Amino acid sequence: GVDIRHNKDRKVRRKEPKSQDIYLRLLVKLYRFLARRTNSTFNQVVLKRLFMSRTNRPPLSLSRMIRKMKLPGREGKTAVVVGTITDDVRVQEVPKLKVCALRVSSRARSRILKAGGKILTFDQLALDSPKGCGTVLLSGPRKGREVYRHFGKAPGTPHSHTKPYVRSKGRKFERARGRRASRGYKN
Amino acid sequence: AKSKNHTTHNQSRKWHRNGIKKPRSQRYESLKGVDPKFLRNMRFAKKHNKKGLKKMQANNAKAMAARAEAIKALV
Amino acid sequence: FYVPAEPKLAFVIRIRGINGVSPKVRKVLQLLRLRQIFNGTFVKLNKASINMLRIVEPYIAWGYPNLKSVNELIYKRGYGKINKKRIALTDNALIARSLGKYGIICMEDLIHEIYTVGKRFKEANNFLWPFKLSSPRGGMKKKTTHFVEGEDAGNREDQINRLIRRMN
Amino acid sequence: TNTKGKRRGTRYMFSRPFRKHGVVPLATYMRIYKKGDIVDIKGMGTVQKGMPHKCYHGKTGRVYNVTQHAVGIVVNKQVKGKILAKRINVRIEHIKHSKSRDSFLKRVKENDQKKKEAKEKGTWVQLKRQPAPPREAHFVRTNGKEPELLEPIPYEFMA
Amino acid sequence: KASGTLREYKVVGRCLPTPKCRTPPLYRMRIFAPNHVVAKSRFWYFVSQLKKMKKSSGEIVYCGQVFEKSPLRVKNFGIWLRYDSRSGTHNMYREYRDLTTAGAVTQCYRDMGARHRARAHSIQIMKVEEIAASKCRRPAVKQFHDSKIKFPLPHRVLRRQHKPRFTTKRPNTFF
RNA sequence: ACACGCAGUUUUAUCCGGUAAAGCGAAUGAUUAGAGGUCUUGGGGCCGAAACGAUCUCAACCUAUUCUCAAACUUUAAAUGGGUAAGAAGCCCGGCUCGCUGGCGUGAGCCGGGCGUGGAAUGGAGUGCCUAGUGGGCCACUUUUGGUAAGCAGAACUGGCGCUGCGGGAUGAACCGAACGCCGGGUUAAGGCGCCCGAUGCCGACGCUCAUCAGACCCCAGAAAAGGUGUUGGUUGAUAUAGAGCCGAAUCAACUAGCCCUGAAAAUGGAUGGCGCUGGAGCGUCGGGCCCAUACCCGGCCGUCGCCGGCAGUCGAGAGUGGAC
RNA sequence: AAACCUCCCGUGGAGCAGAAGGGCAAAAGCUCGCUUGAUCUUGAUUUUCAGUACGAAUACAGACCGUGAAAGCGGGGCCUCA
RNA sequence: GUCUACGGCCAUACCACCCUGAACGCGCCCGAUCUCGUCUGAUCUCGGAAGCUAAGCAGGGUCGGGCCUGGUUAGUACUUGGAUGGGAGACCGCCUGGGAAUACCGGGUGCUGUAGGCUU
Ligand SMILES: [Mg+2]
Ligand SMILES: [Mg+2]
Ligand SMILES: [Mg+2]
Ligand SMILES: [Mg+2]
Repeated sequence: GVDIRHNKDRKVRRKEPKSQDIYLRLLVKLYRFLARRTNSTFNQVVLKRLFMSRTNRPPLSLSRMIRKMKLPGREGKTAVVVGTITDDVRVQEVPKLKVCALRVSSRARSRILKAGGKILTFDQLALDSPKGCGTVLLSGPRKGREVYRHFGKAPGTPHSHTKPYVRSKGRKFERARGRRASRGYKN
Repeated sequence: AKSKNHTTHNQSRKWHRNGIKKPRSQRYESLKGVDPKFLRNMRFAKKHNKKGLKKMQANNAKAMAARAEAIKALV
Repeated sequence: FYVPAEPKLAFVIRIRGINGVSPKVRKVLQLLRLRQIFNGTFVKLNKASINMLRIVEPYIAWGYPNLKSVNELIYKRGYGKINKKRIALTDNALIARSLGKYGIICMEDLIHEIYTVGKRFKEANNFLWPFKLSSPRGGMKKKTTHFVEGEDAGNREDQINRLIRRMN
Repeated sequence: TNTKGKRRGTRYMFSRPFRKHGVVPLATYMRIYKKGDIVDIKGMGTVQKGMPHKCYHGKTGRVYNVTQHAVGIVVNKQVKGKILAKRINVRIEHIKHSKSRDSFLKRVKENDQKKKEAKEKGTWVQLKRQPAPPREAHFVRTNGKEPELLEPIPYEFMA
Repeated sequence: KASGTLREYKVVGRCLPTPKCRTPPLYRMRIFAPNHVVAKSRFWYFVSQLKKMKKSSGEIVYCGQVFEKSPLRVKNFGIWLRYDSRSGTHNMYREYRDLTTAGAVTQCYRDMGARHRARAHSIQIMKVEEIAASKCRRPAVKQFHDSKIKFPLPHRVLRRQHKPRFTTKRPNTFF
C-alpha cells in the first residue's frame, strides 16, 4: 500500500504524427535518427514540430519571414519553417533567402526564386546541415486563428473583451440589456 | 419531504484535489486602479523621454570611458 | 557529570498503513519519503525536523541508529536514485557518477556522510532510495500506542537498533 | 441563516481597546507609505470612512496606489476554491507598517556587509540561517552539594 | 505505562541554564521503570508535577541503573503508595519481602493490580524503604520472621498433565 | 557532471482574534448574610401628648466585608488557528523626463554600470481548449443547537461507507488492522492458542473470586440509587497487664477501595457463538513461544507508465579526446 | 419629591429619529450664523457573488459651488438595512 | 538643575491632602477710548505693569487610592495529537507538546524632539 496519485502519470504529448502520408513518415524517420543520435537540440525541436498538428504549425507569411531575417547578425542563414510559407501581397521588395519548409505556395515560390533565393526541403537540409548549424528557426503566429478571439474570460463579464458566438452581427441581435447602460446594466 | 439544508463536508477535499494555487504574481503588474492625475503625469513624463536623449548618450559615453580608465588603472 | 551530545542523526520507520490518515500527517509523511508501511529513512535532527517528527509520532517509530545499523542498511538494502530509477548499489561506479562532485566515491564515503552528518548530508541522503524493510521478526508490542506506555510508536532512542535488526 | 450585513459579527473586532478611546493619536496620520510597501490591515472603529471589510482584518498586503488620505492595497483573499489577489481602498487610520520585512532587510544588509568584509581575508563566512543544532555537549559541575531528592507528595483533599 | 521486570534507575536533571540563573540546581529521583527510555519520561512527569520544569526547558544530566547492594539477603521493604481508584485517590502503605528493591516494587505493582484493579499509570511510587524484622505492620510478612520455621507441602498437585496423556496409573499428591 | 518554480509540512521573525479558562472585593445584569451608618426618607409597631429622646423591625441606598452566577457581561486571557517575509521580479551607484506635488525639494517613470547558492526537508513545472456524470446522502472521534430521550432533527473539522474487496469483531455499512494483477517462500498488524478451529500439549508468574441470576474483551447488544462481620486489602481514632467475680492476649469503632451477593418482573424453547469451564477454559497485572490477510520482504510471469531511453549498425564505463604535419 | 436661580462633584452612568451593536466630550451631543456637496460628468474598487446583476458603500478625477481667517471639510443622514 | 512655545508616546503622566519656589518665564492682577461680544469686560477681545506666590504651574511627601511592571496562585485551570485506557453513565487518569487568570505579596510614580531663556 503506497499513496501515490495516478491521475497525472500518463503524459499526453505526441509521439508520432497522426497523419498517414508516407513522405512525412520518411522525414520523421530521418529526423528520429538525427535527433536520437546527434546531440543537437535543433533536431529535437524539428522532430517535435513535425509531430504537431495542422493548427500547431500555422503558416508563416513572407513579410514576417523577411522582417525576422532583417534582424542584425542573422545574415546569410537558412530559414527553417515546419509549416507553410505563404505569399504576402502587400510587400514589394523581397530579398534573396534560403528557406526550408514542408510546403511553399506557388506565388511565394515564384517570388522567392525570382529574387535569387533558394528553396530546400528537410531531406536536403539534413544533407546540407545535419546538425542545423547556421539556421534560424521560425514559426507562424500560433494565436492567429479566429478561435482565440472567443477564448478567455466569458462575454457579459466585467473587463472582458471576448467575441461572443452570434449567428449574425447587427443592430437588433445583441448590444441590448446586458450591454447598454440604458437597458438594465452593462459590463 | 424535508431535505438537507447546507453543509461543507466534502468541499475541502475538492478544493485541495486540483492543487489550490496562490495567484500567479507577474512582473510589471498593470496600472489599473491608480489615480488619474498620477497616470497623466507619468504619461507626460514618458512622452518626453525621447527629448534630450543625446545628453543621456553623452553622459553614458563619458561614464563608460571613466569606467574603462578606472579598470586600466586597477590593472 | 558529562552530558553527551544530542544525536544529529535519526532513523525513522513508518509503522502503520495508509488508511484514514490526517492531511497534515500524510503531508509530513510524504515529505519524509515515507509513503509505504515499514519504510525507513535517515533524518537530520534539528528543531524543524524534531517538530515534524513530533507531528507524526503515532505513525512513525524512530530512534538513534548505531554504526552497525547504518552499515547494514546501506550495504544490504542500499539503493540509489539514478535518473529517478531505483538502482542497487552493486558497484562504486554508480556512487561516483552520482556524488563525485561532493567527494563521495565509495560506499564508505556514504556511510561516513550518513553516520557522521556533514556538509553534504542532504545530497547523500536524497541519493539513497527510501529503505524497503521487511516486517519485524518476532512481532511487535502494540502498534496503536506510544513506546513509553508499552507500544512501538514514538521515540525509542536506543531501542531502534533492535527493531532494525529484526526488520533488516 | 445569517444576514448579509457588512459589519455583522464585528462587535469586538471594530472596537477600541480598554481605556484607549477618544482622539486618534496623530503619529499614525503622518506616516508615509511608498509603493511596494508591505502593510497589515487592522480596522479602527473610531473612523467610519474608509472602513475595510471584516474579511481583510488582520490580513497583510502590498501598497500599489496612494491618494490624499488613503492608499490602495492588494491583499490575497481565499474564496472557497482559490486565492484571489484583489485590490482595496483603505484609509490611513486602518493602516500600519508591517515589521515582518524589516528583519529580512536588516539580515540582507548584514549579509552584504559580511560579503564585502572577509572577502580580502579569504575565509568564507556562514551567511545562511540554520535551525537550532544539538546542544553542544558540555560538563555539569555539582560542586560539593549532592542533587536534591524530589519525592511525590501524598494526596490530601483540600476542597 | 506498562510493567515487566522493573529496574531501579537514578535520574538527575536540571532546567536549561539561562542568563538570569547561571547555575540552576540539580534534582535527582528514584524511578522504577522497565528501561531508561521510560525512566526519563517518568522522571520528567514527576518533576513537572513537583517543579516548574518541562522536558524542553530542561535536560537529563545523568540516568543510570541502581544495582542491588545485597542481592543474597532477604529484606523487608515498605512502600508508600498513591493510586487512583474509580472514586477519588487514596494513600497506602504496603510491606513486601524480597531479595531486591526492584523485585519488591514489581510485587507491589502486581499486588495492587490484583487486589484493587489499579493499572500502572494510576499508581505513583512515593518512597521505598528497607525495614528490619520489627516495625512491620502486616502479619503476612511477620509470620515468616521465625528462625525455626517449618511447613510441609500438603497437596502437591502434579504438573505435566499432558506429558504422556494416557496412563494406567492415577497420579500421586502426597510426597 | 553542471536546475527555475510550486507545496492541507516545519523553523526563524512579524501582525490578527476574544473561544476555553478566570473575574464580578473591576464596569452591566442577577443574588445570600452578617458589622458601621437619624447618610436618606416611609410603613407597622413598643417606652413616649410628641420629640432624628432610648430600642429593634421591615423599605430601597451607602461605608469596608462575605456566598453563588451570565450564549445575547467583562478588566485579563490561552492551546489550536489565520495572513505576510526568508533576495536576481534584490540591493548599490551615474544620468535624463514630468501640463503632478513642491522655497530649495519631492514622487514616479525611463536608460548605463557592479554585485548571485539567501532557513530545514520533499517535489519537474506552467498554460489552453472541449468535456460526461453529479447537484436525495449516510456513519464515526472530537465541538455543538432543539428535544426527556431516540437507530430523532439540524451544524463545524477530519476520516470512512456510498464506489471496497481482504484478516479480526461468531453473525454485520460506518468498528480494529490493512486497501486488491496471477503465483512460490518467509514475516507481521489487528486478533487469538481446551474442542468445534490454525496455534501455550509453557512441569508460565503473582494475587482475587463460590454465585439455588457466577463471570468471561471498543462500537455491542444491557442496569441504577441503597445495603452485606461473605471475603481481601488500606485510612483514622482510642484502651490493654494501673488488666480490656471467672477464663486468658491481643481487642474495638468509624470510614474506604476490589470480587461476589440482595436490590433485579413478560410473555414460542435460548444462547460469553456452542460444548463446556471453578489448582479456570473467570477477573487484574505480566513473561517468553506459537497461529495467518490480497499487508511487508525476496523471486517468476502479465499489463500500464516513465527513461530528452538504445538499434539505419561502434568503443565503452567518475570520461576527463583522437588525429595530421 | 418635580416650576426658576447659584456653587460644587460628575469618563460620559445623557444625547446622537427608529431595533440592537460599535463609536463619539472645547464631538459625531445642545445653541447659534451662512448655505443647499441631497448639483453636473467619465471611469476604478468594496458587500452577496458565479466573483453576474440590483441596492448599498469606498477611495479618486474633471467643472460649478457652500462654509471658515485659514488649514481644511462637504458630491445626503456617524457606521452596520430602509 | 530648571522654565517657556510647539509637540511625540498618551496615568510611571491621573486623583485626594500637605510642604517648598532663588532668577527668567508662565499667571493672578489693574481698566474698557479704540477692535470685539455679552443680562453682567463673568468669558472673549483690547489697553497695561501698582502688588503676589494667595491660586494655577513646577518639585517633593503620603506604611495613600489608581496606574505600569514582577513573584505567588501554578505546571494549577485549560488545551493539539493517541490508545481494543478505566467507568453503567456522569466523568476521570495516563502518553506526546503548549500553557492561563483572581485574591495575596514585592518594585516604580514620566521619558523625550525642535527653538528660545534663567542659574550669567
Ligand atoms: Mg483504520
Ligand atoms: Mg466560560
Ligand atoms: Mg447512489
Ligand atoms: Mg470633486
